Amino acid sequence: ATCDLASIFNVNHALCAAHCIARRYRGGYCNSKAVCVCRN
Repeated sequence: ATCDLASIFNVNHALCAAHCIARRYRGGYCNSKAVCVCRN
């Protein structure tokens, strides 16, 4: 749910989630491939 380390851009979950969360969604989580999976 938090992320997956990613690298020097682990924050790639909070920024993307902003759009989703705003629409009353959960937001987004980094999958195994260290990529934000924002639920929108």
